[PDB]
Amino acid sequence: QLKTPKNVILLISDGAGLSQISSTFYFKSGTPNYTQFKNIGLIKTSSSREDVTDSASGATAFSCGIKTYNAAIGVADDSTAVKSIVEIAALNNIKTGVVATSSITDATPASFYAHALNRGLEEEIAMDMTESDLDFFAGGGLNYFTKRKDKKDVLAILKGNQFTINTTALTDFSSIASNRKMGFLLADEAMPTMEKGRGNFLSAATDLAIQFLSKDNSAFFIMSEGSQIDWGGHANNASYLISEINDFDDAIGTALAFAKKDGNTLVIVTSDHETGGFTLAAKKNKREDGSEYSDYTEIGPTFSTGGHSATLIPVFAYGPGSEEFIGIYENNEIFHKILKVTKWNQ
Amino acid sequence: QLKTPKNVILLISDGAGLSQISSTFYFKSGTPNYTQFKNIGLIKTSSSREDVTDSASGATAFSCGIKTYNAAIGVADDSTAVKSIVEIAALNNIKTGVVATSSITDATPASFYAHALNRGLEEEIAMDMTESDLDFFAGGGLNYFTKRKDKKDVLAILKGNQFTINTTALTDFSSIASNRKMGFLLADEAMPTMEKGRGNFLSAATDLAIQFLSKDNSAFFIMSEGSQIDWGGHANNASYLISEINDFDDAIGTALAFAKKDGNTLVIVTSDHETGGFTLAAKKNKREDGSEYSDYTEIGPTFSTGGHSATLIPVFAYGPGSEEFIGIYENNEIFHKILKVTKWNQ
Ligand SMILES: [Mg+2]
Ligand SMILES: [Mg+2]
Ligand SMILES: [Mg+2]
Ligand SMILES: [Mg+2]
Ligand SMILES: [Zn+2]
Ligand SMILES: [Zn+2]
Ligand SMILES: [Zn+2]
Ligand SMILES: [Zn+2]
Repeated sequence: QLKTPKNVILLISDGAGLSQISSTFYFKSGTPNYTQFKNIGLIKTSSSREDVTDSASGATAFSCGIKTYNAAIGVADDSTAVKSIVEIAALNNIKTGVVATSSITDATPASFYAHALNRGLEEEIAMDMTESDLDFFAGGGLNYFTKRKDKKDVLAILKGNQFTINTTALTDFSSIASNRKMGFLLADEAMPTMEKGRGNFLSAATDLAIQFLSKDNSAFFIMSEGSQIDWGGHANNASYLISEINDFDDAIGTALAFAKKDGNTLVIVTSDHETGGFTLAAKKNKREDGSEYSDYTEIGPTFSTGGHSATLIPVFAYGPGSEEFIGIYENNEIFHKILKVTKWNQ
Repeated sequence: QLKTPKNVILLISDGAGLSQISSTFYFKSGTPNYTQFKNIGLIKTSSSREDVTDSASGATAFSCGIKTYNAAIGVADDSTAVKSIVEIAALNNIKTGVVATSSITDATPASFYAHALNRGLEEEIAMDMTESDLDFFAGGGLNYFTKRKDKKDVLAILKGNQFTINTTALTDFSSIASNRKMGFLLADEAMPTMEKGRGNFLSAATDLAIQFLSKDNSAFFIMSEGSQIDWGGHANNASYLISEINDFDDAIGTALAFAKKDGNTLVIVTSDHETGGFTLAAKKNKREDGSEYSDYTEIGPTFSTGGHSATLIPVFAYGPGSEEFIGIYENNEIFHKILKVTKWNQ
């Protein structure tokens, strides 16, 4: 008989396997917020058609609770729309939010508010935002709203659906407190990398979402994504990968700090899949004649692929109901477990 | 307040990171015994001097509860001998056993019964067995006992210490039930690979250990090692690694079946470190005008290093006190957690 969380925060590190997570224990100043977690599980990430998942089916597993085909956005294997956790939350009087460091129309955020046959339909996904139940969002992707191939001004449609939109910068809570809904579109495409000075966007936007969505003692659901960990993996770029997941761990600390103060909030941290075969290998030293040998004293990150991989992925959970997330299970059970512990009407 | 296990079985898969574990979910017929576990933790594996651990310091962390230098066997970072869980168990009237698919003198088993300044001293390690409290062992390494630089016959010495020794084959339990202590040395060096027909030695020997040590209602501690998973990794040989870890998972099943019936047995499964950067990457195909592309429908295992890596490592625990093993901690705490739940004293 587990406790029942009022609020849920789901943080997704795109492309972070256990090796990526491990880098925070070696390449971050201070202890990782990961260490606050006790309840840990493992998910199997394959899609309905492919051993190696993409981000679209991976996120749809979490958001909708079904295995589906790579590239699907909130649709089942037969392409029909399926009810998402955000749509359920709305029907249970729960305020909802989505934060991302990619475009807001990218596969991960999109799976939580849109229904599209293919993740590539990003202008369609943007239009879907205007019909969604979301109360808050923050990310990049201004292009998909204001510079579209179909020349439509979707920004105007957003605002005509009760969204207050800021395209300049994240503000503080008091700035937005009296708005019905709030949207931040802070880049034309993806947000800047950490190495290009994105700073504490992910944490700040998550903290802002929490304050905005908990107005009037309301319960809330938030999904925040460390989107660019995946891109570091694809590029086989260690410093990129490392700086992005270090930022994600900061966001974890933000969520957990709120949850510990609040006492009624479940925080779930997981990834959609691993990418790059990132490995914390021994540093390579080079001698005069003999060239290369391994030095176990230090780490030199290596990669083995430019794409995703099918390893099981760690799930971390803190707060009321967090015990439900231990053991080993299919990725789509994340959805069913959130539904189970919150006791929301399906 | 968790429960107190009477018996402990510690199964060590040498060199198995979560990616290696994940292979059983794709390359083994039927569901992996890993799925029986609910309580899961993670360990950091660095040694006292090295970010990337070797098998000797990694295992000594488990057996003796301290961080020590790579190559150390049952000694602290300052080289002083430290009491092992086997020695502590003996003091508490617990029966003990060690099983491995490597030579029984290899770093992992050695760390549970010997104290040596360097893991390479395997003839010294074999002699250390004679002054040990071990009641049961099974593995390769006959050469270290009978073809030595000092030309001593160590089997004779063991027999004087109440050991019955078998160098022919694993036998039925009825063949050893009345022996005071039992040792099986079934190969000159390492046991054959699974690919070369080792068969169910690891599961069979663990079952034999259990039945033998639990004679007369004595409590027991057993360490059984899937030794050759690591060697598959070093060689970057996917079929080798996979077949060895599938065998290990069978041994997990053997242990769990016993523990579930017994009800007073804690089973802990973990690894000393990862090796080879093993990755369940997408299958690679070639065109013939810019060859390589990915097919996400299938897995093509890959590696990025010939050595170990420093990723955190999953810990699985089942039985009384299993909840003590969740969260994230240093590898050497495995020792302290075992002592905590068993209440085995010093
Ligand atoms: Mg993503
Ligand atoms: Mg770089
Ligand atoms: Mg070993
Ligand atoms: Mg092979
Ligand atoms: Zn992804
Ligand atoms: Zn990707
Ligand atoms: Zn090892
Ligand atoms: Zn090794």
